[PDB]
Amino acid sequence: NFNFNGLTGTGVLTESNKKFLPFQQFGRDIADTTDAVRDPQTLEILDIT
Amino acid sequence: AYTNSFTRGVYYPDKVFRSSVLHSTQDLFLPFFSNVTWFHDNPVLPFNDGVYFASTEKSNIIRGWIFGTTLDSKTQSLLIVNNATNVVIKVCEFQFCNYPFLRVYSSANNCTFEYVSNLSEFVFKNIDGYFKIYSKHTPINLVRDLPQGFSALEPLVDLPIGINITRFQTLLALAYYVGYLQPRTFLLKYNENGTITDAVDCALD
Ligand SMILES: *[C@@H]1O[C@H](CO)[C@@H](O[C@@H]2O[C@H](CO)[C@@H](O)[C@H](O)[C@H]2NC(C)=O)[C@H](O)[C@H]1NC(C)=O
Ligand SMILES: *[C@@H]1O[C@H](CO)[C@@H](O[C@@H]2O[C@H](CO)[C@@H](O)[C@H](O)[C@H]2NC(C)=O)[C@H](O)[C@H]1NC(C)=O
Ligand SMILES: *[C@@H]1O[C@H](CO)[C@@H](O[C@@H]2O[C@H](CO)[C@@H](O)[C@H](O)[C@H]2NC(C)=O)[C@H](O)[C@H]1NC(C)=O
Ligand SMILES: *[C@@H]1O[C@H](CO)[C@@H](O[C@@H]2O[C@H](CO)[C@@H](O)[C@H](O)[C@H]2NC(C)=O)[C@H](O)[C@H]1NC(C)=O
Ligand SMILES: *[C@@H]1O[C@H](CO)[C@@H](O)[C@H](O)[C@H]1NC(C)=O
Ligand SMILES: *[C@@H]1O[C@H](CO)[C@@H](O)[C@H](O)[C@H]1NC(C)=O
Repeated sequence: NFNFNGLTGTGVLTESNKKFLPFQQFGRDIADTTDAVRDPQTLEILDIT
Repeated sequence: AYTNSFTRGVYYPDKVFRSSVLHSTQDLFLPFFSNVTWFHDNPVLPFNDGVYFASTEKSNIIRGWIFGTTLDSKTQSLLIVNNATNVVIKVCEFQFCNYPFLRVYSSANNCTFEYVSNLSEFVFKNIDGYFKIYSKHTPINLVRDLPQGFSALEPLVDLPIGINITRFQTLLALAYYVGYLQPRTFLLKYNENGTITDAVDCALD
């Protein structure tokens, strides 16, 4: 389970290769589930499959 | 003088990464094939619903922009200015000079900010008091008209300034283009690396 600045769900957090631009904080699925998230402290990108 | 916008002026609408997806977005954009102004002593221009601004010259003859209702210190105004050491933005009540150049103002009465840090493309939005600047720099082989092909502006800074803006002006020193946004539905081709690579202005034709 996770909370990321309020983004809340259940997932297998994986080190993302998705190339977020420095302003972007979330990435989204066609359903508007959140597909990847920037860590709010290490600023790395994580997949949320 | 007037010219073609040639599909220049698209920017990333949301701070969400999307990739290999065509996404419909409703926002203020420069409409496609818009009829933009080109300026070849110094105009004051309306801000409209929002501004697209660009200039082709690397020699830093342009130095900034000022925005407000009055541009005369009877209210606040935004000043965006660039100097030999810093990017600078502030929201002070400047007594601006009738030609503002680097000497941009005689005096100032209050302030609430001091942010700091060859075609140059800019978009300015003001919604919910957030004055949002997007830009990109793009190569060109001609000066008198905007270049062919697609170009997405990345967000540069996003400031909660909250002042009323209706007129603006560009700072020189001792050519540029202006267009204005309108509410459009756009379809954005986000590629595999999540960059917008093409778009459709759905209300065009
Ligand atoms: C933003 O500024 C404009 C002026 O640039 C304001 O327009 C004036 O509003 C008053 C009433 O408050 C009218 O009496 C004037 O005739 C208006 N002037 C013009 C040129 O239209 C506008 O009200 C301001 N808006 C906000 C939300 O502050
Ligand atoms: C560019 O503008 C900034 C102000 O936004 C200037 O920065 C100040 O410089 C003085 C020294 O001259 C410092 O004491 C201040 O602390 C600086 N302020 C900030 C906010 O950094 C800068 O000097 C200007 N550069 C030029 C070449 O004019
Ligand atoms: C900074 O701006 C405020 C307004 O936002 C000024 O406040 C006004 O001051 C005059 C006297 O100069 C008063 O008659 C008004 O009633 C004040 N307005 C409000 C809303 O309180 C303030 O004076 C400005 N600062 C300076 C140094 O001029
Ligand atoms: C998405 O990004 C990759 C890099 O991560 C791009 O591939 C590189 O492109 C440059 C030229 O612009 C080459 O020098 C690299 O060797 C390429 N790397 C690989 C691994 O092929 C790719 O072109 C981008 N995709 C799109 C559609 O622009
Ligand atoms: C926040 O924490 C990280 C370590 O997780 C640290 O590197 C960083 O400096 C901290 N933020 C600030 C503003 O110091
Ligand atoms: C561009 O707009 C101006 C008025 O805004 C008009 O005079 C001019 O003819 C227009 N040009 C084209 C090609 O439509």
